[PDB]
Amino acid sequence: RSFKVTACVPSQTRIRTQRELQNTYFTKLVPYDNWFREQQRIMKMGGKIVKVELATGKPGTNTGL
Amino acid sequence: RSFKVTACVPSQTRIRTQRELQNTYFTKLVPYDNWFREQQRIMKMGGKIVKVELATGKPGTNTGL
Amino acid sequence: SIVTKSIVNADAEARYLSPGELDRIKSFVTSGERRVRIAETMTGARERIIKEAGNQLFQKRPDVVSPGGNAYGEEMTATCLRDLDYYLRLITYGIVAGDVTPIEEIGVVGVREMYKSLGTPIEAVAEGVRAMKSVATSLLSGEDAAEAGAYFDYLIGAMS
Amino acid sequence: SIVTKSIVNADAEARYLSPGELDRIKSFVTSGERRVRIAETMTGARERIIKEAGNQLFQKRPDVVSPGGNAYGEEMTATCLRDLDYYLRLITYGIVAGDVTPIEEIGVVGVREMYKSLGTPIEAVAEGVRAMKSVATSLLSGEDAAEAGAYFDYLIGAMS
Amino acid sequence: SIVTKSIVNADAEARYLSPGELDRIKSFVTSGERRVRIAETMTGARERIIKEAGNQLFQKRPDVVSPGGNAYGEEMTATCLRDLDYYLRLITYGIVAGDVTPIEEIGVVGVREMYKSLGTPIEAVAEGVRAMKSVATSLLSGEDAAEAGAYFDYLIGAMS
Amino acid sequence: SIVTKSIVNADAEARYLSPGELDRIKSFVTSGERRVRIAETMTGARERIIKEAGNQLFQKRPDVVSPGGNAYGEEMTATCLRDLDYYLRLITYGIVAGDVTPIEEIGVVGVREMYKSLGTPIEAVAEGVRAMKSVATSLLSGEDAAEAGAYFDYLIGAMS
Amino acid sequence: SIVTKSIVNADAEARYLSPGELDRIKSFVTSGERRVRIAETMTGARERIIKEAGNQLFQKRPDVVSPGGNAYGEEMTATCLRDLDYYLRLITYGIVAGDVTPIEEIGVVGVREMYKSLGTPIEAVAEGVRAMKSVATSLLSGEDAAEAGAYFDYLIGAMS
Amino acid sequence: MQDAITSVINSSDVQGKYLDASAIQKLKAYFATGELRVRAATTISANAANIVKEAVAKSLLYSDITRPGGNMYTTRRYAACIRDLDYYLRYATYAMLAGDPSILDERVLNGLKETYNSLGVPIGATVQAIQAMKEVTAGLVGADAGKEMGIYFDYICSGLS
Amino acid sequence: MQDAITSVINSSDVQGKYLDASAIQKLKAYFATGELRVRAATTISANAANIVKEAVAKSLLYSDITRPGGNMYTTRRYAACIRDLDYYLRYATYAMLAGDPSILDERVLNGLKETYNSLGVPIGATVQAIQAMKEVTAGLVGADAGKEMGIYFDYICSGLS
Amino acid sequence: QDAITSVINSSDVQGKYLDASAIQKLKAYFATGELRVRAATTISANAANIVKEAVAKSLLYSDITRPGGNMYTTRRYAACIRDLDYYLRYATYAMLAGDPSILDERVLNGLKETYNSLGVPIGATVQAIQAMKEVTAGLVGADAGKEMGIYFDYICSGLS
Amino acid sequence: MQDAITSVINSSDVQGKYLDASAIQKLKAYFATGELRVRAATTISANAANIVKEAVAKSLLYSDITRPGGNMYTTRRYAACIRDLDYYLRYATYAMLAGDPSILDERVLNGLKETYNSLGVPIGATVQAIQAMKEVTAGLVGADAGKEMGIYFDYICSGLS
Ligand SMILES: *[C@H](C)[C@H]1/C(=C/c2[nH]c(/C=C3N=C(/C=C4\NC(=O)C(CC)=C4C)C(C)=C\3CCC(=O)O)c(CCC(=O)O)c2C)NC(=O)[C@@H]1C
Ligand SMILES: CCC1=C(C)/C(=C/C2=NC(=C\c3[nH]c(/C=C4\NC(=O)[C@H](C)[C@H]4CC)c(C)c3CCC(=O)O)/C(CCC(=O)O)=C2C)NC1=O
Ligand SMILES: CCC1=C(C)/C(=C/C2=NC(=C\c3[nH]c(/C=C4\NC(=O)[C@H](C)[C@H]4CC)c(C)c3CCC(=O)O)/C(CCC(=O)O)=C2C)NC1=O
Ligand SMILES: CCC1=C(C)/C(=C/C2=NC(=C\c3[nH]c(/C=C4\NC(=O)[C@H](C)[C@H]4CC)c(C)c3CCC(=O)O)/C(CCC(=O)O)=C2C)NC1=O
Ligand SMILES: CCC1=C(C)/C(=C/C2=NC(=C\c3[nH]c(/C=C4\NC(=O)[C@H](C)[C@H]4CC)c(C)c3CCC(=O)O)/C(CCC(=O)O)=C2C)NC1=O
Ligand SMILES: CCC1=C(C)/C(=C/C2=NC(=C\c3[nH]c(/C=C4\NC(=O)[C@H](C)[C@H]4CC)c(C)c3CCC(=O)O)/C(CCC(=O)O)=C2C)NC1=O
Ligand SMILES: CCC1=C(C)/C(=C/C2=NC(=C\c3[nH]c(/C=C4\NC(=O)[C@H](C)[C@H]4CC)c(C)c3CCC(=O)O)/C(CCC(=O)O)=C2C)NC1=O
Ligand SMILES: CCC1=C(C)/C(=C/C2=NC(=C\c3[nH]c(/C=C4\NC(=O)[C@H](C)[C@H]4CC)c(C)c3CCC(=O)O)/C(CCC(=O)O)=C2C)NC1=O
Ligand SMILES: CCC1=C(C)/C(=C/C2=NC(=C\c3[nH]c(/C=C4\NC(=O)[C@H](C)[C@H]4CC)c(C)c3CCC(=O)O)/C(CCC(=O)O)=C2C)NC1=O
Repeated sequence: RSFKVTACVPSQTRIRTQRELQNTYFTKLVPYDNWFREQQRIMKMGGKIVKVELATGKPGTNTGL
Repeated sequence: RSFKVTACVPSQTRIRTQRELQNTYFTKLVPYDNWFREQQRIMKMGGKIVKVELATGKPGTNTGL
Repeated sequence: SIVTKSIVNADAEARYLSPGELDRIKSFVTSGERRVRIAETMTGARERIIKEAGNQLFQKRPDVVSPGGNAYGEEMTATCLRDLDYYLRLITYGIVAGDVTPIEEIGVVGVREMYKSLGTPIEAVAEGVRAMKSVATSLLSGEDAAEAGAYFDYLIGAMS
Repeated sequence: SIVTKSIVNADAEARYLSPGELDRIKSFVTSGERRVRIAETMTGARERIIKEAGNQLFQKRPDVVSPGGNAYGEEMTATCLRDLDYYLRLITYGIVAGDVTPIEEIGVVGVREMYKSLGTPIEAVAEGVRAMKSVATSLLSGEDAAEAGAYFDYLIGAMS
Repeated sequence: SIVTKSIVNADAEARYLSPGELDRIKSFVTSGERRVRIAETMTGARERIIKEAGNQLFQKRPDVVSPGGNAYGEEMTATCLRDLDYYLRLITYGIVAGDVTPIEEIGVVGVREMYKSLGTPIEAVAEGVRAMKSVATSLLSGEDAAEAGAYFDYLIGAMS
Repeated sequence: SIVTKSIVNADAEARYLSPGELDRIKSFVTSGERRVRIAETMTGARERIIKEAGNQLFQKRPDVVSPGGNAYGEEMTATCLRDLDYYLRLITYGIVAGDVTPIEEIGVVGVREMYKSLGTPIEAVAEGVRAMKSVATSLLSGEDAAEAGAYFDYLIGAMS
Repeated sequence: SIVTKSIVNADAEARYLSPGELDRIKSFVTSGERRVRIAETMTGARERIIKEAGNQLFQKRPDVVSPGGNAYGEEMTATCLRDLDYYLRLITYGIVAGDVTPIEEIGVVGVREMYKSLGTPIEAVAEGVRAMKSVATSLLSGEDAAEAGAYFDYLIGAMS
Repeated sequence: MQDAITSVINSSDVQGKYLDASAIQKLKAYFATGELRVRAATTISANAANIVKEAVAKSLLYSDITRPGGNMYTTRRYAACIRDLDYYLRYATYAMLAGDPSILDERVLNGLKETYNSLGVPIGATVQAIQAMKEVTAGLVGADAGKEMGIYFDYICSGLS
Repeated sequence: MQDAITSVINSSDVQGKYLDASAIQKLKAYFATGELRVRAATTISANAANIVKEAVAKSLLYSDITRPGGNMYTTRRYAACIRDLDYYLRYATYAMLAGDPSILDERVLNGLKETYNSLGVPIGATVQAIQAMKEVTAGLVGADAGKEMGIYFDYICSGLS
Repeated sequence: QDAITSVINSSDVQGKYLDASAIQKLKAYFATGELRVRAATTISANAANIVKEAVAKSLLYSDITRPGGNMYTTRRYAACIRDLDYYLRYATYAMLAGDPSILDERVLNGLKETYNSLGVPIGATVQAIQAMKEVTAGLVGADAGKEMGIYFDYICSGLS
Repeated sequence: MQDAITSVINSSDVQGKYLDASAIQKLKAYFATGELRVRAATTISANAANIVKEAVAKSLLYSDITRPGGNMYTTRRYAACIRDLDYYLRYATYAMLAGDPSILDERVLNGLKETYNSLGVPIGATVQAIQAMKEVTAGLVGADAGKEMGIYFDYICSGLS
């Protein structure tokens, strides 16, 4: 099972000559067990997430992963 | 089957010199049919519903009044 | 604005809005541009209007700057012209809102006992805004000082 | 099960699965008719196993039987007796599944942080299922006990 | 020591020590002899502390001395008080240091695994440190016992 | 702030607060009244330090108001002393926050490009805050020259 | 175009166009009439340049025209006319652009999986290209044999 | 009971200064949305009956809530359940003309969370009553006209969850 | 992701209680069909390039989609278009060995509704390309195994368009 | 946003300096700041004994949370009570800061829309929170439970 | 990415008929005005550090936002409102030198509209800043190159609307 996250985050410490639109806005597929850590990493830079509906589906199941 | 609520309403209409203190922090028993009108009367009075207690409710029981 | 008064005259009857009230509120918002140009001349010359309309209070009523009067004292006149500034703030909220309801949510109700407790005469500050009426319409043109003069004469109904 | 344990292994290397896996899946289905025989032996024993082994862990460990333990009380001795009903009914899914992928995710993954929050000794339930293992080999005919007893041995070696 | 972790926090950002941290060094040092006589009461009454803490260890959890557990028998209960001796030596270091990093480097960063690989439940250990909390703060005046209580409670929070 | 420097470091290691860090907050709270009143006499002397600072700037660095400088003409120097007012706007909560980091947000992380993009020399505004340094701490007490002058070293060293 | 990847090679470094690169984009436009006429000759003589060169493929590799082959018969070497015409087309698009990105957009990176799904060895096709290079330069001038053949050597290296 | 003209007056009156010149441009942004919301609100108030009937037909009339055993089996609960839905969109048409969700704050968020778990109606099915509502309005009134309706629609359920 | 084996195991724990004899007959119905569906996996693992070669050569190798214009003109848009075909054929072996159509929902059919729409990719070629691909496998694995894989293969058609 | 720093930040959005309409707000933090570290030392010590008693009666024995429903299998119980540390940890990180804006976005970014996609019962996690609110307030005192009254309720009011 | 050289390559290549007299005329439509377009770029390359300060000096040097109390007041985000003007300038001269809005679709305007909402940033001021940049970029490049650059900046602010 996996999620479809999208989120926006800036960087604070520097001004960058490269474009970084894919770095300031995401639409990523992240699995279930990385998401306990991947969500917390955007909190340290303070970026907001918006739409976090799961794409793999089948919620509330017990077995079958 | 009835309700029990407590609420707080101020009156910024007229300066009232007498005691209005059961008028502002009444707790009350209300019956079931009156309350949707009574909350509506509180809402355009500018009140604040702080707690709706339960104990005379027996909720979910769709029959037996 | 009237959009507040349109809803509470529709929510009290628990209905949607009438088409006559719907044309009423969409005619306010086109006039909502026009009141912004009124308030810019008020907020542009807000330093002008008070500092001699308060003098016309002193020409007409010299009791309050005589000793025995409440506003006598240069620290008291400085708060007095601060006090006359405060109603001109309320007027500039009420031009752009278009009704009396921001003045009827901030500064209208306690004025018989706001100044009883401070001991200032209530008719004196009634004549301060009447001087502040005639100064501020003189900074406007003819047709547009009538809409801003509608809420000048609202406040003297409160004080007198 | 042994399908889905192997199917996710074939997908991770992105290929059609091995003929080494084809002798695995063929022997599972052709021995499945005696595999369902092991599950129905646990149907009529589902009160017989748990009545002896919960008292057997109480005599292997009389730490728990005194006031101050963790099963102590008629809702508290019924806590571990019911959780031993769960772990029996857990792995009887995994007899007929033939591998550990039903038991491990809904039984084994979050345990150590749970039992320290629940205050239960992890060493108690580790030797408690060891008491459950020994009577399971007796009522079955040796070899079919030996293929189903390893899932007990998976459950012992994965708590601590 | 606070001079350890105020260096490595300044070394993490490649910076000098800020003067908001230099007064944390200086006020630690001139009040440092206050921390000596606090710790002298611990080593001055360490036999007093270890006697009337282990009795209520077997009163709030009285089943560790019961058979089927770890601390049953004279030698096996003696490893508990051998391990109770190993705790308050570090809190004697923890008072003097100003930071809890001697307790971090010695006695917490493997306790979560090394006790369930030894057979002692942490929820019984966490009672045993807080049983000392009622007696070690009681053996000192409550001004100096407030900050003395502010070190071993971190270990209970690092057990619980 | 000093609380921010602790609870993002303890947030990173997924831990609670060490009591060595907690007494940095406790010593911050007691030293708040000594810290806030430095900013109260900085806010009273707001229109004092900036006046001679340009007189310390323009008598040593006269190239900006010479023809051939960016701060040429009386409109530009009136904004230039206004921009030095912005740095004093920044400083008077640096002795409220306790350390640098609100200056680090709003003062120093774009200053090497923007003053370069606005045609001004970066050393001259770096001179204007270190010429402000001597006429700010001498305008206050003798002990707190190290306290209020501490955050002036960040403003010197980041631009220069 | 020689513009659009000099754009890409200047985009990744986050830089404008260098004047050393700007002569290369200047000299391409003034020599753009020299390459469109040599691309007219490949547009005009496209039928002769494939028909005899296809027999140079089958003279040097007659494995393809053998039965049981990939491209066997009057209808499947017809498909070699329906495939090699695109490579004769795309070299003209490589000439008028100035570089190899019309080659790189159409017929390079998927040909390892194209011809595997077709079942044709790529180096059998590629020696038809290298024999076509030997007969394309029979039409070109002694100056233009290098530069129009410079886009050929990218295609021979892409297949091999 | 506030409006976006009154909101920018009162939020400036916490500071107590005059009209902020950037904040004047918010009223011009309110003027730009003004003449389209009045054409939006007449579309809702005409079709208010069937748009309750359309929003319950998408996800509520054939599910386990009105399949019997739940609270929507009896009709006097169910006619009140429609009646608790008619006051949602009737208070939502006020929200466009107000230009702030404070009209929802003083009235529909006053005690509605504490009364719904008092009776124990399903909160997520009530969310399912209004996420089905939040598309059927925007399909009927216009795409830009449905854009400022959803910002008051999620203000209900986030205030309800 | 679950099979037909842990389908009944997952329904056993939603109902909580141990699986009964009707649930036993649902599990052992796989075991009567297990030894034949692995016989399909023997011959489909061999010639997996052969099935995706001639299915192109049926109606997708001389076509308008292969001639200028189209979506298989260049070799790179070819290089995904054949790359999708064996990915359907590999996961059809993944579906037909497990009894469940739920494996390829989240691994194949997750984004295929809109990624074929946003890229300007004809599904109507690929729906035409798979019904000829479905018929040639049942000739190659035998009609006893080719039928049961087809309802997992026509499950792909319900999620595609 | 670390409530010293937020009223610093509100001053810069106001633009003007630190006025004595906000200087006493700093003194409001410094008044309760001496108890604030002292209230932190209790809850860091009593960290995970709370979540045993928290869920314990709140919903731990609720059958509907053992049979079949979100929080009932082994892996989803210990994943859920993992966050009950992080709900409790950020409750301290709120009250050390004295501020709800370090809490409105770390724990509370998209968790209304995460937990609907997980199928979490919303009000049951509210019902876990509402009287695990009191059990940490019982040890720290109701005078210290008032600042835990606002910040612990800020999550579930933001979650609903 | 699609250059105007490669676009008129592509328009014959989706048809697959060869480059005609009309198709070579589009290259001669590019090569006849090619010389001024290269010489326009060296003026905009040397002046790009210089020209970026007069765009805000004509628009946003003293305004209602850049004071204390609005956006572009941190000096960190004042770097961003110069660097985005550096971003819009450096990508327009790529789009000038290639002659397309397609590079502008791929690089600068692939997600730029959505991110400006949740950052809470004024869009309409940045519309005026590029629109102020037209009259300063046309004073130095000449009149003839000033109008061909104007349609490329106008694709940005229409794309940012
Ligand atoms: C004066 C000692 C130096 C100097 C100043 C100068 N500044 C400007 C114009 C601006 N300066 C800034 C810089 C800041 N503004 C801030 O708010 C802060 C703190 C966050 C800084 C660091 C900005 C943004 C402007 C633009 C106008 C504005 O204030 O918003 C000028 C005018 C230049 C012009 O072209 O108009 C001058 C002269 N220049 C010097 O030579 C001194 C070293
Ligand atoms: C004007 C602002 C305002 C509103 C709207 C309001 C509503 C409100 N809805 C109520 C009940 C109810 N609400 C529902 C709700 C629903 N049924 C469903 O199909 C869905 C799950 C959900 C859709 C909204 C049901 C079934 C009842 C009756 C339950 C009961 O009798 O307790 C009640 C309890 C008394 C009653 O039954 O009327 C009130 C007071 N109060 C207010 O002050
Ligand atoms: C906009 C709504 C609003 C009103 C009306 C308002 C009135 C107001 N008038 C005040 C004082 C005052 N007002 C006056 C007034 C006068 N002195 C004279 O000589 C004249 C007769 C008269 C008018 C010039 C005086 C003298 C005081 C100070 C009280 C005293 O020292 O007696 C004060 C106390 C000072 C302060 O803390 O601000 C308030 C709050 N504040 C508001 O927010
Ligand atoms: C299969 C995964 C799984 C687990 C772990 C589980 C645990 C579980 N343990 C419970 C009680 C309990 N279970 C125990 C367990 C023990 N105490 C002892 O004396 C023994 C040493 C030990 C177990 C062998 C205790 C102490 C409680 C009461 C909670 C407490 O007060 O600590 C309850 C509450 C009663 C109810 O069901 O309504 C649940 C749900 N449920 C599950 O589905
Ligand atoms: C300072 C760093 C440090 C740690 C962490 C440490 C732990 C520690 N505890 C031990 C034993 C022990 N630990 C306990 C624990 C307890 N007694 C009880 O009754 C309570 C439940 C609990 C603590 C309050 C017991 C009963 C033993 C003896 C176990 C045995 O002999 O099998 C042992 C093995 C025997 C020995 O001490 O040599 C170690 C190494 N030793 C150290 O030097
Ligand atoms: C330039 C990019 C490009 C490639 C690679 C391409 C290949 C291509 N080759 C095809 C057929 C074919 N192409 C070949 C080609 C060859 N086999 C031989 O004998 C020769 C060595 C070789 C070429 C001279 C053959 C034999 C077929 C028919 C295969 C069959 O019928 O099974 C088809 C289907 C027919 C059609 O064009 O509609 C395509 C799309 N098309 C393209 O646009
Ligand atoms: C198994 C997991 C998986 C799936 C589901 C998947 C789908 C997938 N198919 C794609 C493209 C494609 N899919 C086709 C499809 C077809 N050709 C046609 O003409 C028909 C309509 C149809 C089949 C005969 C084409 C032509 C492209 C290329 C589109 C392009 O790159 O412009 C792409 C875009 C990137 C790429 O070029 O590969 C994805 C992600 N990829 C994966 O790795
Ligand atoms: C720092 C701010 C913050 C927090 C706290 C946070 C929590 C959080 N709660 C989670 C799951 C969960 N949350 C709950 C909820 C509950 N369990 C109960 O016992 C209660 C009744 C109820 C509330 C505590 C459950 C049951 C799960 C696991 C469900 C699942 O696997 O999806 C997950 C996903 C773990 C997974 O994928 O399985 C995260 C990241 N995220 C954040 O960003
Ligand atoms: C190459 C194409 C491209 C652009 C342009 C781009 C811009 C971009 N602008 C940003 C922020 C920003 N953008 C602006 C924009 C403006 N200032 C205003 O007031 C106006 C509304 C507008 C005129 C320029 C501001 C103020 C910020 C800082 C916002 C913040 O960080 O809170 C950020 C996040 C932080 C950063 O990296 O600076 C990016 C990535 N990214 C890209 O990939």
